[PDB]
Amino acid sequence: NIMRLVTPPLNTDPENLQLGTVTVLPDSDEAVCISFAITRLSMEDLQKVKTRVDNLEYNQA
Amino acid sequence: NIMRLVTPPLNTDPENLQLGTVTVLPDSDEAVCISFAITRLSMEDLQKVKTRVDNLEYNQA
Amino acid sequence: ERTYDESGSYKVNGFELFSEGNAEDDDHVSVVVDAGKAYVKGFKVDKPVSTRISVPKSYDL
Amino acid sequence: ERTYDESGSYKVNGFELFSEGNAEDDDHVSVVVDAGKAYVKGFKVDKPVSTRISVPKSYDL
Repeated sequence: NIMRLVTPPLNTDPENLQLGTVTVLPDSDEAVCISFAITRLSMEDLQKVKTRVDNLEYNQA
Repeated sequence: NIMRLVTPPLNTDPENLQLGTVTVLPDSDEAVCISFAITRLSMEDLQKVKTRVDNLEYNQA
Repeated sequence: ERTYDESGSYKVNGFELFSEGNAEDDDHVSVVVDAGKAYVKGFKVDKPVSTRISVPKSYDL
Repeated sequence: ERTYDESGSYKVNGFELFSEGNAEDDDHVSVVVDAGKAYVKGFKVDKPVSTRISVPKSYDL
C-alpha cells in the first residue's frame, strides 16, 4: 500500500513473540526498522510505576 | 440482614481464593451472582498500565 | 512456595458465576461455576468443566 | 507452562533491529537482529550472536 496508508500485518498467534517491524520504501534500498518487543517489568520497575501513580495523585490533590 | 444493609462475610484465610459473591433475595428463587476473582496481569497488561500512566502525566502537564 | 512468595494466589481465566435455579430442592438455589484455571497457594487448579453448587434459601426473620 | 500462565511471552534484553543493506542480492534488503534473550511460551530463547535476515523489495504497482 502507499506509504501514507501502509500498516504492518495483524497477528494473534500466541506462539510467536513480535520483535518489531521493518518498512521498505517503494523500490529503494532504504528501510525503516523499529522495535516494538514486549519487555518485562521488574519489581523495581513496578515500584517505580507505583511511585509515579503516587506522584500523579498528589499533583491531583 | 435487610437488603440495604446485607454484606458478604469477611474472611482472611490465605488458603482460599475468593471467586465472587452470591446474594439471595429474601424468600425467593432469584439470586444475584457477581465475580470478584483476583486475576493476573501479564507483562503486556503492565506495559499498557505504564503507557496509561504516561498519558496521565502528559495530560497533567 | 516460590509462586506464592512472588505473586500470591490469583486467577488465570474462567470461574464465572451463573444462576440457573434448577429444582433439585425447593429450599436451595442452584449456582453454576464456569470452567477455569487458577493458582491457589502456588498450586495450579485446572478445572475442565463447570461445577454446580447450591446455596440454602434465606428464611431468617 | 507455569511461566506462560503467570506472565505470558516477554523479552528480557536485546533483539534490536538494524538495517545494513548488504548487497547479497539486488532484490533484498538485509536486516540484522542483535543478540538477546526472551521467553516465548515459557521456554527461554537465549541467542549469543546476531542473526541476519533479508526482506524482499517492494515492486507491487
